[PDB]
Amino acid sequence: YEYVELAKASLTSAQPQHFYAVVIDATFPYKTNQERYICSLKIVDPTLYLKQQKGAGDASDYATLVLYAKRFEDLPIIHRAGDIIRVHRATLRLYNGQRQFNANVFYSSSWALFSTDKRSVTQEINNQDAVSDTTPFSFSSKHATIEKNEISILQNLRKWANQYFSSYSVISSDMYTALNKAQAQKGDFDVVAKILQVHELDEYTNELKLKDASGQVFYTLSLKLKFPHVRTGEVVRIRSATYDETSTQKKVLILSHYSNIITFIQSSKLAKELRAKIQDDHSVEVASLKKNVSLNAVVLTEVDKKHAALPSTSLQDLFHHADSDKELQAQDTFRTQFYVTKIEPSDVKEWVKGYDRKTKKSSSLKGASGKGDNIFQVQFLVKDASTQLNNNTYRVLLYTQDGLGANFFNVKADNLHKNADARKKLEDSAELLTKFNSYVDAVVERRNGFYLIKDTKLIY
Amino acid sequence: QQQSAFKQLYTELFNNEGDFSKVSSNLKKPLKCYVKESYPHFLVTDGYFFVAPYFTKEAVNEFHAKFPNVNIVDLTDKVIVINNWSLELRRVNSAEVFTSYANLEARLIVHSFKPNLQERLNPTRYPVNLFRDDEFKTTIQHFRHTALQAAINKTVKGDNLVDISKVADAAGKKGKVDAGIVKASASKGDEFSDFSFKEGNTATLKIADIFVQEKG
DNA sequence: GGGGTTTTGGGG
DNA sequence: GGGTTTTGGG
DNA sequence: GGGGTTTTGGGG
Ligand SMILES: [Cl-]
Ligand code: NA
Ligand code: NA
Ligand code: NA
Repeated sequence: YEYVELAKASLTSAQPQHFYAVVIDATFPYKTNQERYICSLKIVDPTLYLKQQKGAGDASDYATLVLYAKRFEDLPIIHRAGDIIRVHRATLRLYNGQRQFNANVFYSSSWALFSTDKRSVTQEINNQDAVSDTTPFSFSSKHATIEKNEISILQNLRKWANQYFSSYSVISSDMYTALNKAQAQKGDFDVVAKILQVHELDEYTNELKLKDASGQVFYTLSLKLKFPHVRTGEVVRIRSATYDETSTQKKVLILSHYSNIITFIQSSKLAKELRAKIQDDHSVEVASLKKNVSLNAVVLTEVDKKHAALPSTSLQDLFHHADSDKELQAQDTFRTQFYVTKIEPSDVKEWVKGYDRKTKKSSSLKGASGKGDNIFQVQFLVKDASTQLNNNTYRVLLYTQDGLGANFFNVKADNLHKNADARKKLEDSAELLTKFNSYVDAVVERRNGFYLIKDTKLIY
Repeated sequence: QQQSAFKQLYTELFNNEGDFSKVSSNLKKPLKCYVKESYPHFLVTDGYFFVAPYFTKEAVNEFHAKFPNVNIVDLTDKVIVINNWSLELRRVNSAEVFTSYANLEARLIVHSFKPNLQERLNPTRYPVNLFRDDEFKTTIQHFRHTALQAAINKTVKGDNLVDISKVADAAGKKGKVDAGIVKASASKGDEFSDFSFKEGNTATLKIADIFVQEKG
């Protein structure tokens, strides 16, 4: 096997050529008819990656790889830009000015993906370690062989990628559209924004809250199975999106089965800049809190920074498996998202009770401050996506007698029967928490079969 | 202003507890829509979303009368006009019916439709399942939320707060998490079904019976 | 022609 | 190939 | 045997 560089490959030979390259863009493997799936990607290498830089403004130059197959599972799922792909038996030809490598996987061609970073997207998600720095994390056919003389090509190109992605944008400005201009586009376009929020709409759908360099905020539905790598605070490139003219309550982007959401490798200059540049936005939320019914989801709380890197557990696992699941028994602390259907006690004035640390009993303060230490004794009746269809409501308490979640309301416990300022603030929070589309991202601690909120503060 | 006829119609129906009467009568005008598919699934588009119209035994017949040579299961790519239609709510199993969401389906019952043969409609965006639309999905969720919130406030009473002594000083205390589960309503099974909208129901033909009835 | 598979030399 | 299936992730 | 493919009948 001989490996040719993208710019040195023959155009007149029409003979099968092989090469290594870095993937900077790619559609998702899609079906075109009753027998063919396709995946087109933009590849680069040390001899083909930049355009005539004088009047090019540092625009990226690339080649196009079109892989044809008869089965979905025979095409590469590109989740992240920057990784490497090895192709065998590709036919090159000029397609409208650019070098187009074509490979009929459904015949004799084959591909292989190599993680530029330590772990591949998948391995990162599963917390798995790579078998080695020479093992493909995915490849066509039943077998893949990495000859000893290749280790150099792979290692070198891997290095080139980092230097490359760190020195240039890779995804230049001519490769995507500004969100504040998305409505001006005639058809589909590409986006490069930060994922401000990942809202679990339902059992199989995530709703991404995007915001790019233009400051515009758009929403789009992203399946959990197809895009399990979406992460808050991360920057992604959306290949092929359309402005939804039929969405009046909120700016929405429509994706197609061939559309793809791609992240970037660690060394990405663009990703780094946009991560720090594009800051969180709550304008949509703040504004939606003025309307009776908001079709926009609002995450009312925020967990302490120390928990920011903690996987969330659904109410389903929390209440129906926490006592039978081997892995859910070793932990007593969990992070979860849900919406409040009801708050008890009904009377907001009874939210703060008097607590006698002795008899362990609490009582109403409707009659002076002697009852004891003032604490929050609130019981939330929640529900979430995982339990959306069942006839249940789950109990989540905010009992601050021991300090846990004592600041959830940003209001220190006090006799709400006498302190009008405190009672009023809580009554307002009560309306928000029970309002449709309002959610709570909170950390909880399992204490004697119950889940008490802790390290969670309202941000509205 | 909503540009999609289907979205506006189905939304107003849901927002009005599935009462086809409370929904604006200004939208009860004839509906001219393209036919994306016709078998195994008959789907029409209002230029933005596609919906599956449920034909009554009357409709499919009247159709055949003024149009004997016309096969309904072959109208694909051809546009049709509906002069007599009514939207009604129906509880279904979204795990099987892809034209629904959260086990709730807003059906378009067609009483009579005419085939505008060869008429060439205007090219529009690629049609999508209205039941996969972000805003419309949320709309339905709002619908269920209201029904769920009212149901719980009617079933849950007496501020039966978890006794604090159970969570306070609970070092030697162990409990089963399923002790926090609470039944929303009187609903029979494990599925919440305490809705207030009067679930309509009208005998409708299965797209299959209209197939054999034209090409056994 | 050459895989992959088994047809083990020959269809279209 | 900067594209549209049914599996109604595709 | 049958794809894809062009070898268009014959290798291994
Ligand atoms: Cl416990
Ligand atoms: Na052979
Ligand atoms: Na053989
Ligand atoms: Na052959």
